[PDB]
Amino acid sequence: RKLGRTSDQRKAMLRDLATSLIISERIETTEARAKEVRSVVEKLITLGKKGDLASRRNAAKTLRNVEILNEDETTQTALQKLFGEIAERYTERQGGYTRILKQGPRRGDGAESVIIELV
Amino acid sequence: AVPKRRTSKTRKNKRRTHFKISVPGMTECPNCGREYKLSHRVCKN
Amino acid sequence: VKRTYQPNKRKHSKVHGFRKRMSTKNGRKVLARRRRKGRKVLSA
Amino acid sequence: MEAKAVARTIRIAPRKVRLVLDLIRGKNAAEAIAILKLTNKASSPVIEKVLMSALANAEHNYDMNTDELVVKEAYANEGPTLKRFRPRAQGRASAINKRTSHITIVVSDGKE
RNA sequence: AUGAUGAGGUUAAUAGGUUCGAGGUGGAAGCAUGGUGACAUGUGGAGCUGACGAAUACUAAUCGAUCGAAGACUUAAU
RNA sequence: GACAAUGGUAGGAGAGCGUUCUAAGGGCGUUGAAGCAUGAUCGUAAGGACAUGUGGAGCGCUUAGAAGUGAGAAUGCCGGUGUGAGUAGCGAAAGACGGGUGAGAAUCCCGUCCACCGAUUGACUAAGGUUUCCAGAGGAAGGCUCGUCCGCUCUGGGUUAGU
RNA sequence: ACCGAUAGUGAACCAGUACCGUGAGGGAAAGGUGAAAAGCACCCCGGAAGGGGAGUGAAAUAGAACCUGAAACCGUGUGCU
RNA sequence: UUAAGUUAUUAAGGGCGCACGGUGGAUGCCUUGGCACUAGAAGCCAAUGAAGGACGUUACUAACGACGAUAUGCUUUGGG
Ligand SMILES: [Mg+2]
Ligand SMILES: [Mg+2]
Ligand SMILES: [Mg+2]
Ligand SMILES: [Mg+2]
Ligand SMILES: [Mg+2]
Ligand SMILES: [Mg+2]
Ligand SMILES: [Mg+2]
Ligand SMILES: [Mg+2]
Ligand SMILES: [Mg+2]
Ligand SMILES: [Mg+2]
Ligand SMILES: [Mg+2]
Ligand SMILES: [Mg+2]
Ligand SMILES: [Mg+2]
Ligand SMILES: [Mg+2]
Ligand SMILES: [Mg+2]
Ligand SMILES: [Mg+2]
Ligand SMILES: [Mg+2]
Ligand SMILES: [Mg+2]
Ligand SMILES: [Mg+2]
Ligand SMILES: [Mg+2]
Ligand SMILES: [Mg+2]
Ligand SMILES: [Mg+2]
Ligand SMILES: [Mg+2]
Ligand SMILES: [Mg+2]
Ligand SMILES: [Mn+2]
Ligand SMILES: [Mn+2]
Ligand SMILES: [Mn+2]
Ligand SMILES: [Mn+2]
Ligand SMILES: [Mn+2]
Ligand SMILES: [Mn+2]
Ligand SMILES: [Mn+2]
Ligand SMILES: [Mn+2]
Ligand SMILES: [Mn+2]
Ligand SMILES: [Mn+2]
Ligand SMILES: [Mn+2]
Ligand SMILES: [Mn+2]
Ligand SMILES: [Mn+2]
Ligand SMILES: [Mn+2]
Ligand SMILES: [Mn+2]
Ligand SMILES: [Mn+2]
Ligand SMILES: [Mn+2]
Ligand SMILES: [Mn+2]
Ligand SMILES: [Mn+2]
Ligand SMILES: [Mn+2]
Ligand SMILES: [Mn+2]
Ligand SMILES: [Mn+2]
Ligand SMILES: [Mn+2]
Ligand SMILES: [Mn+2]
Ligand SMILES: [Mn+2]
Ligand SMILES: [Mn+2]
Ligand SMILES: [Mn+2]
Ligand SMILES: [Mn+2]
Ligand SMILES: [Mn+2]
Ligand SMILES: [Mn+2]
Ligand SMILES: [Mn+2]
Ligand SMILES: [Mn+2]
Ligand SMILES: [Mn+2]
Ligand SMILES: [Mn+2]
Ligand SMILES: [Mn+2]
Ligand SMILES: [Mn+2]
Ligand SMILES: [Mn+2]
Ligand SMILES: [Mn+2]
Ligand SMILES: [Mn+2]
Ligand SMILES: [Mn+2]
Repeated sequence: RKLGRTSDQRKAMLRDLATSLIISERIETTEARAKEVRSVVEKLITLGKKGDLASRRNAAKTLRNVEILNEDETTQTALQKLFGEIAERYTERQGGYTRILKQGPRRGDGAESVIIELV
Repeated sequence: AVPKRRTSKTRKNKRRTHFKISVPGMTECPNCGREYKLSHRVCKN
Repeated sequence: VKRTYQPNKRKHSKVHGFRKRMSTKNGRKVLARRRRKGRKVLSA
Repeated sequence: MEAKAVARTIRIAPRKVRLVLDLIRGKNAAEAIAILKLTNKASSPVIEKVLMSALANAEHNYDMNTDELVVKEAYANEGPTLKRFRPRAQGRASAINKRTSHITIVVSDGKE
């Protein structure tokens, strides 16, 4: 429960950060945001791992629209990738489908950078 | 409120003894060369 | 707030012009003086 | 003899450069470069480039073995300073000093 | 506030996740039925649930570096 | 040789030091003048020499002459540099990631999502301003941070009326 | 027996100009490489800036923000503490 | 070793001295410009368009001068 901005803006940035990285398996961010986002993402992955329309309509409540370009032709949806792609990978896996990697400080403000990636 | 008397070179330096920066905790990359910050990533190799 | 000096080309040239100086004895005295100092601008 | 190099009028304030400089002073050239690369202050890359150039012409000029080299001495001196202002309340302006500094590094072997 | 104190650092439950639970809310969606409907009942103390409680190494506390004794002299007593 | 006197503000009296110039005499100087620096030197004081370093072309001494002739204080004037201090501040506001570029990206370009104004943060134009407009380069300084970017810099262009 | 760059003109420098005011008007700062540009070819670190060699020069510990280079002020080393 | 007593080393940092640097531009030396006078010339220019400017002129041209559309000059007499 860490913050940064205001309570709603925090929500927005969290849905944005969560939808991203589903979109692309890994992203670069502040260590603080990484530690916040990891929860929201593993949770979306359990909604995906349930499979029911209930938990789908439920994942929809947080996750952003996006578009996603599948390899070669055709277009998915971040939702569709949550349920129809990522969840397939993680069925046998218990909890914790996420890791934070410690990049160290960036130039502009010296904030500590980290990579956050899937398996 | 203002200082009522100027600080001497001596006072000002005594006030500065704790104003260093610590040398970063660091460690050698195993078989990669350039050293990195502790409990931090080994980079692209 | 409304500061003093709202520029106006016409009003600036009336009142403060070469011609406006010339129009009276004193304005000629002014141009005389500025010519004596040798202002690169003179009246403008 | 035991080689040196200098960078002049870098636009960082001398107080600031000196902080990074204290960590490096008296250290082996390799770990000096390490501490330099990891210390995340603004003067670190500048000081780094200076130490690099110093070891460089410590080899190409005086032909020392680079690995035995030590940071015999490092410091920064006040340079000329650019002077600017900063408008304030009630219409007063007030001074600002964009200070600059001469950084110096000198590497070494044994006495002769 | 920062430091500091304290709980831990794989011979590991320190946090996060996961599966449970307390407590909070009060009967989810989907379907079915009853209505012309607005709605109602059933499925079903349902669903959801931050900080609280357990269990579980699935994610992360990796590798590593720094500091830290060899014990002065005199006099009296074994 | 004895003997006497010698605290001192306003203030009176006296004798001197040093600075610039001038006159006359007499000298020093690239085998290194003035100046600057350092020193354990000398005289009762102001002050005077000597050695070493620096410096690179001028300068003392004696007698006299004349003065823009001596600084610590004027909330004195100008300039430099401190202290406060790595302190106050960085000027109303939602941003995130992916991909570029680059010596270097929180800050530049492209992209998706999100957000804010919408009798206006939109679209025109008068006043005023006078190349800030466009393109390609650039990054010292300006930009309250960064900068590969810019109302900044360089080079080259751009305003077409019988109604 | 006038000044010698805070002096002497406000102005030794493209001064009644930067700049300031609606205007009348007010009104600066800023001189010195060297005998000669001989103004550092070339190698090296750097994007550059800047620097170390190598050279020009009597000298660049005269290198352009360039004669001499005081003090305040800022630093690095240490003998006694 | 036990008891009683006595001393020291440590310098995070500071002080005095010294050495080597940086900033800054005093000081010395220098003078292109000033300052006060001396002797003599000279004491007016203008509608035949002045004083003072504006805009232009050069291979390249921003600025100062010079010059004007015959423009960074034209003819002419003399000097060189
Ligand atoms: Mg005048
Ligand atoms: Mg029905
Ligand atoms: Mg119940
Ligand atoms: Mg060790
Ligand atoms: Mg004793
Ligand atoms: Mg004398
Ligand atoms: Mg002598
Ligand atoms: Mg000599
Ligand atoms: Mg002396
Ligand atoms: Mg006399
Ligand atoms: Mg005074
Ligand atoms: Mg602080
Ligand atoms: Mg312009
Ligand atoms: Mg432009
Ligand atoms: Mg006289
Ligand atoms: Mg007025
Ligand atoms: Mg290179
Ligand atoms: Mg190169
Ligand atoms: Mg040389
Ligand atoms: Mg040289
Ligand atoms: Mg004892
Ligand atoms: Mg001890
Ligand atoms: Mg120390
Ligand atoms: Mg006459
Ligand atoms: Mn809201
Ligand atoms: Mn940067
Ligand atoms: Mn200190
Ligand atoms: Mn004037
Ligand atoms: Mn104002
Ligand atoms: Mn502890
Ligand atoms: Mn266990
Ligand atoms: Mn309950
Ligand atoms: Mn270890
Ligand atoms: Mn007396
Ligand atoms: Mn007496
Ligand atoms: Mn008297
Ligand atoms: Mn000689
Ligand atoms: Mn003299
Ligand atoms: Mn002499
Ligand atoms: Mn006087
Ligand atoms: Mn004074
Ligand atoms: Mn002052
Ligand atoms: Mn304070
Ligand atoms: Mn504070
Ligand atoms: Mn603050
Ligand atoms: Mn702002
Ligand atoms: Mn690239
Ligand atoms: Mn964008
Ligand atoms: Mn809105
Ligand atoms: Mn207009
Ligand atoms: Mn303007
Ligand atoms: Mn533009
Ligand atoms: Mn900037
Ligand atoms: Mn003057
Ligand atoms: Mn001078
Ligand atoms: Mn010359
Ligand atoms: Mn160069
Ligand atoms: Mn030579
Ligand atoms: Mn200077
Ligand atoms: Mn000099
Ligand atoms: Mn006369
Ligand atoms: Mn007439
Ligand atoms: Mn004329
Ligand atoms: Mn002829």
